[PDB]
Amino acid sequence: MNAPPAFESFLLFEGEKKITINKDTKVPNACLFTINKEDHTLGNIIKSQLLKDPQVLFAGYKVPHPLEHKIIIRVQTTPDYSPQEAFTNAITDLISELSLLEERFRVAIKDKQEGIE
Amino acid sequence: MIYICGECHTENEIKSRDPIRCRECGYRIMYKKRTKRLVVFDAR
Amino acid sequence: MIIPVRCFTCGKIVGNKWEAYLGLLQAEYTEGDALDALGLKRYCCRRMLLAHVDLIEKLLNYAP
Amino acid sequence: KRHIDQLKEREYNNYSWQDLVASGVVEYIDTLEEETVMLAMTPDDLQEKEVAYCSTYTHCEIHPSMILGVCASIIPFPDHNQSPRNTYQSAMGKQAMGVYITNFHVRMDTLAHVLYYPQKPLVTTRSMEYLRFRELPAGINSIVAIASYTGYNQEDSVIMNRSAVDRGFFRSVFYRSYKEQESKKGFDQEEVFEKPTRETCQGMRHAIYDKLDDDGLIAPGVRVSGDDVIIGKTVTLPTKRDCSTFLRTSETGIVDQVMVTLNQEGYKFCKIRVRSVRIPQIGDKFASRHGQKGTCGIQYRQEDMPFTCEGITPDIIINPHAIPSRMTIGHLIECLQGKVSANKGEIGDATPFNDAVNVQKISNLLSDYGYHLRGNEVLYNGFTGRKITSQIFIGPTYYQRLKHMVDDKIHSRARGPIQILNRQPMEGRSRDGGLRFGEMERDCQIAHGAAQFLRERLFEASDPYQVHVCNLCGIMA
Amino acid sequence: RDGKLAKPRQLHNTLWGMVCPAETPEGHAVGLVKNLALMAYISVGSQPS
Amino acid sequence: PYANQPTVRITELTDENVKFIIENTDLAVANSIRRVFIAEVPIIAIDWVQIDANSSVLHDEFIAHRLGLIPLTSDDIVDKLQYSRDCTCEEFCPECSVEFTLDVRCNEDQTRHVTSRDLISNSPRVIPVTSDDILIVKLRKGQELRLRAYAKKGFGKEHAKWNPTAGVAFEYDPDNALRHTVYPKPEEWPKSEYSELDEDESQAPYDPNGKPERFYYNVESCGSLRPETIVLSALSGLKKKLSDLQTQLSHEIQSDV
Amino acid sequence: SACPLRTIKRVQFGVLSPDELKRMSVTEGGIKYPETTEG
Amino acid sequence: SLKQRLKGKEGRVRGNLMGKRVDFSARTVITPDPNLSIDQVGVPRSIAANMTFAEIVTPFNIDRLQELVRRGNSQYPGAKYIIRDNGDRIDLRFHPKPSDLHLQTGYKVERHMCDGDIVIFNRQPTLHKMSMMGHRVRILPWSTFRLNLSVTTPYNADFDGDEMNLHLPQSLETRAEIQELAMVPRMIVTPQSNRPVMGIVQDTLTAVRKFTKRDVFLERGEVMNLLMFLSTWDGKVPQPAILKPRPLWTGKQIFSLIIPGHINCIRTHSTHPDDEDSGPYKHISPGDTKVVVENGELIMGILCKKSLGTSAGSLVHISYLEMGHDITRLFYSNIQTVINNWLLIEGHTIGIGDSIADSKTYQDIQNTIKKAKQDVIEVIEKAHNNELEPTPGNTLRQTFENQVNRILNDARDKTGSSAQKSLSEYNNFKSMVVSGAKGSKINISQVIAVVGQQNVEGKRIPFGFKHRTLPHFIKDDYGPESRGFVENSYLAGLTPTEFFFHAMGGREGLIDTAVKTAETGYIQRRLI
Amino acid sequence: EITPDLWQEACWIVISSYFDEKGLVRQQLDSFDE
Ligand SMILES: [Mg+2]
Ligand SMILES: [Zn+2]
Ligand SMILES: [Zn+2]
Ligand SMILES: [Zn+2]
Ligand SMILES: [Zn+2]
Repeated sequence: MNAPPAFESFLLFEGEKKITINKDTKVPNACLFTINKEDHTLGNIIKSQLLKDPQVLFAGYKVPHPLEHKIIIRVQTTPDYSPQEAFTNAITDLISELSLLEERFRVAIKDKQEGIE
Repeated sequence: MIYICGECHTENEIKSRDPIRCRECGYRIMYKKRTKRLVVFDAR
Repeated sequence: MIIPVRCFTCGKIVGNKWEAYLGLLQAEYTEGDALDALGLKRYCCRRMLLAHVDLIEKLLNYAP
Repeated sequence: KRHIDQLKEREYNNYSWQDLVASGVVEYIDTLEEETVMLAMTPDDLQEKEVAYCSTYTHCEIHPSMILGVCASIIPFPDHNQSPRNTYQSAMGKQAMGVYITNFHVRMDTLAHVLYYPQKPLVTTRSMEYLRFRELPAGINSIVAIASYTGYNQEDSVIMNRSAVDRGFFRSVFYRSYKEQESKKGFDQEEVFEKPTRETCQGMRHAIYDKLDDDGLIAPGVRVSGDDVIIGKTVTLPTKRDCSTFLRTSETGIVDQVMVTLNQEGYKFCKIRVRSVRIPQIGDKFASRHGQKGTCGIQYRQEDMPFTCEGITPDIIINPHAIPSRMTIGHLIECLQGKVSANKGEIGDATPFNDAVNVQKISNLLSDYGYHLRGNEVLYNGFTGRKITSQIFIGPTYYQRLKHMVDDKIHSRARGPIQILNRQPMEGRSRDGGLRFGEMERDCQIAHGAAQFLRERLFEASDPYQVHVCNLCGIMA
Repeated sequence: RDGKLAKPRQLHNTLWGMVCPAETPEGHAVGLVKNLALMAYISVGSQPS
Repeated sequence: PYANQPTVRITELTDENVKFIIENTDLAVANSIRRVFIAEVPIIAIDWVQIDANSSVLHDEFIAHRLGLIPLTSDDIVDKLQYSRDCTCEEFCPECSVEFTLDVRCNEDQTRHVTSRDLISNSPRVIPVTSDDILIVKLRKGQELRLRAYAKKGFGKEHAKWNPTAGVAFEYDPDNALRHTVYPKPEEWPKSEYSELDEDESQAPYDPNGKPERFYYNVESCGSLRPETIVLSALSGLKKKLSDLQTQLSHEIQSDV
Repeated sequence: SACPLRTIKRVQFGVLSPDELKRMSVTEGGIKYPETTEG
Repeated sequence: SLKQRLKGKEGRVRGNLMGKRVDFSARTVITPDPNLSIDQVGVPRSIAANMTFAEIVTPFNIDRLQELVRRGNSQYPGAKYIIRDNGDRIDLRFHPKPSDLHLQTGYKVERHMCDGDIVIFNRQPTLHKMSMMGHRVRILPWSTFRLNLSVTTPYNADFDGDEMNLHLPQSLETRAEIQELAMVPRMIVTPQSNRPVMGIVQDTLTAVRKFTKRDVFLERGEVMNLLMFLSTWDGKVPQPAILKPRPLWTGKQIFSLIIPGHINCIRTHSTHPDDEDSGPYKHISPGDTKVVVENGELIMGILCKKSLGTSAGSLVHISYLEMGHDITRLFYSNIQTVINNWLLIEGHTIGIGDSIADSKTYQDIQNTIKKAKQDVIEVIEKAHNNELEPTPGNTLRQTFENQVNRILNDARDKTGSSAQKSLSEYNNFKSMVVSGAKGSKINISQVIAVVGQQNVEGKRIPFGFKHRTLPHFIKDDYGPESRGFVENSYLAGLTPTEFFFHAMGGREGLIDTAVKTAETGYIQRRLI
Repeated sequence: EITPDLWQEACWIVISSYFDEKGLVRQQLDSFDE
């Protein structure tokens, strides 16, 4: 056995923690989040939302190695805003978008219980 | 233990230190019978 | 040796279409029309049946 | 024509090749006699009266495609490749896994490989119906894309779909047999199959002997791992000094079947076959039908491969840089011809010197099914969903799985067993010995100037020793 | 199997149709072992009586 | 600095595919839900086989593999089943499993097909998709087969036997109004199915201040879930991933002091 | 193990006389019997 | 006999004194990995859990080592021996209770090989000192050795079933000398020809050429995504080149962040028209040539093999001469990662649309071939009436052969030029030939226009039969098609008689390589 | 009675006849019987 089992790609171990914060010391108001056991499905959904905020200067993500399961996100905001603020405000805007789209979908499938035509 | 002939497939218990021949067929190639302890697989 | 149960690329279930495929080629159908009467429209799912060699029917000739 | 319409009826007419020679229409021509002859290569084109090359033709060829051997007549469009390429594949289709004989259940061969799901080509040469390549094929038609994706397929490598491997793609099995023969080498030294017990026998290791039965052999069905004993054979001492046979390391097989019988000189002997399944991983070697070998670089899931506008992800991705230097343009036509054969329902024809199948005749056939007339397609990126600015050339091709797998070539040594006379590192039954530190390696280190590393590798790593020497004289003490 | 003389290794004009021109191994045995073509037939012998 | 108001519009609806259109959203969101139809929708499938007597032509690990790829009806009772690694029971229990059973013996001289009509379960909610028949193996006079299997719950990142969908089409911008892709000769390319161009045009005129909208989907199904509950279970599954990550985050910047 | 360790600087060859051959040998008197073991 | 016991090779003087078999070594296949630094190597977990490294116990590392010795041979990062001061080598596999084992200053634990270690890595034949360099360990899941691509040029490797060995220094002195003498970033320039040995390679070169064209504009999201992959980025986003209609960055503007320090260089691109330095536009260059790197930023020019590969005066050579050996490493790694993550947006391929020409070019090729086959006939028929005059030092035959070669060689060139001047900017052959990644300008003409003229032993196809080449011709035929001139292209296919002559040429070209290896190896061994 | 343009089908009929009778290993089987 020199091949990892398939559940290592999404299942967290005992000592690990899913998210970790570190402050970048090269520029002010920068932060660097490190989500664990994750991939492009969640990494990309966040970055596109941060750019829609008019108070965010930088936003990006990378999977440092495709054979390990970990992503990294970097954010930088204006001096009157917090990276931890901009991050959590992004998530609550995705959830407010998905739950809305689910209602509009469940209506569309029962819009033709018998059929419109 | 129990052996299976190579031609007529008639099981016959061969005792330790005994010639290797079938019965009702007179044949000299024997296959050992499959075990009875169970092993489990994955569909993966 | 035996028809796979799933197309390798799509994932569509193929393993239940081998006897119906032989039955359509039996009467008069061309391979191009028999594959359309079964609902295989991507060229990755048609390769499955078009290029299959059935070796299981020749290993049933040896007495157990 | 009278000879043809009665030759297509050999089944119930008893008219065959022999009645064709005995009627004076064909003739065997030696090599010496072949210097006094004038050949035409094709009737309808070289035997027409005109301002002509010659006018005294004495013979004519049947088909100029019969100048190729057996392993070189399975290549589609071989008259489009560079010459050294056709030599490599003919020496490479001899080591591709497939099904090698129909009664592979009876034969207890050593080292037999068998593929799960073989398939016959979608682009065939007409001289493959006579060597039975559609009844015992070796390969699978895969959907190949020629693109640079993430850098893991550079310098002769391939990226392959991981969730196609999970549906049976290129899966195979691997058998292996072992012999043991009980023997009476002396009048007292005699061997016998029996289960060695710890207190009576003496020379055993501490390994487990519970899997063995009363006979001394393992019943089929158990899961024998590395370093297990399979055959218990004890020798009587002038008490009982046992031998045995152990596996190699890293097998993880399952005992298939056990046979017991009498060999030629009448000594009882047995044969044991071990079964093991091999799933493709990222060291294995894959090769096309045109001399493009290459290992596997990485495996992506289906949610990550690039897709087309209807959800067709490729199974294999190869580097575009492999084509322009070696000029295998026969590889670029069988994936264009193959895409027409899957959409129309026929099976293509790639006989070498056909002169009835251009590229303009294949391309015009493809634009009828609603595709671009050169194979290109618009692929979407799998990570971000964006379109790719270039259009990628994609289509089905026929790949083979070579015999060199990576489970068989990895080995390591770290303070292992050593010899007895010269005390140099030894491998023996260990399977993993050391790598030789040759003469040319002794010189790169001298040029480097590394004097410590050169000493360690030759003295401290291999047979260190100490002696005592006298001072006035120079002799050992 | 190691002689450097090329004339017993190169491809000769008279191999047309009787020995395969493309199939040969690399290494030290280049052109020393060869495979015969598809319709090539070797004679068996008879008596000149 | 806030979300959008996407609008859905269904075009077709059968028992094996759905065609719909999602307007007024971003490309990253329209793709992140294309990867969830494939990977992260849970489903039932066989994952534990034990063979008692196999005298057929295929070896034991061949049949144990052709069984896992058989699709089982996972319509309603996937939400009541725990993951076998979370459940507080032993290796197996009727709260996180479903037990199957096969036992076939060939006695007549004519060959016998061992279809999927032989998989006999105990729970009448999960059966193979039969309401033709997938072939498992053929037997000769004097051969037999009998085994026992359990069927767990998982999704498509474990193994490709747990994904519920065949090909999932997806595309946007049917005419290069954005020039995301660049044709060398735009005349040789067939016109898309969703295009609105004339019969004598190739591309729409370029507009620089554009943005991708109105994505087109087409989701087929293998037979386990209905094609409209593959979508509802995906959006309800992606929402529950972000909602759980927001917990871990606020738990971190709260324990910062 | 109680005596010091040191390098080598020069190797001198030469034939050795029967004198030291007899003086430093281990089986005094000499090996006489062509048979190695007896019981 | 005794003198027979110490024979030559495989005796006791030439087989076990200087060349022997060592321990602490492994061997397996190699596969690419673009995510590794040029000084790292990837090791599977089954090899790393087998080879060890003896670590002396000091009060600085007592706790970590006793923690490691708690878990032995079962967990991976463990240990498998304890060597105390007395020389007692106890085995952790058999000890009944591990907790009683208390490490003490002076003891010596036998650790498992972990990340960060140093190894020595060589390939099958070792020719120059670059065939054995010191890498650094990084442990990955599956079971092949993984290494970067720009290092495949020194080892002369390729990933089609190759194998390489590694040896693990056991002491600490040997570890220090391998570290300060033979690590791979210390061997970039070679003393053999005072030029670098590692340059940008097969796939990154083609993309670097396209990334630095005059018209490559990037949006905001893509620029951020690319900057995410720079390991030496200070944290500032440069001002775009176009600010108004909307902000767009350029390829050269992003590449200027990869270039280290403040270096200076002037090169040319491989398509620089030689008549450009003459007229005006010497410092304007309509074709965007004459690379100029001023104060560490790309001002103008396209990058290719003449400016990034392994030649004297390249960009990597200057960066090594000025900045040092520890910054060129980052240069290589950053180039590779950034360009790959842009290439998966731009894409690259090769098809048969890139191997075909328009209707006008085919007619021109047919015409020139017809006229050449005409001229050869006039030469032949004027040599049959004894109207040729030999030149000084030339037989009548050899003068004829020399002229027939000149007519035929010019057609291969003139047809070849026709195949090129009809190519397009979107062609994918021209894209690998121009950037210098793979191919040559004659393969284009051989694929599109004419294969050319075959020849064995450096001369035209000989008369293997008596006064013939094959039994399909008439005797003493000296025409072009009857003695090896293949006038088709690889796309139009060859006729049987041309297939055979092509096979002959290939066969001789295949034998020479088989001889060369043994010859050169033996002579080098003698000289050394 | 001449074969024109039906040559491609006809030549394969004659090649098939040779392989049906001689086979691929008649090389070995005929020198042994001798
Ligand atoms: Mg190689
Ligand atoms: Zn019997
Ligand atoms: Zn499919
Ligand atoms: Zn002395
Ligand atoms: Zn349970």
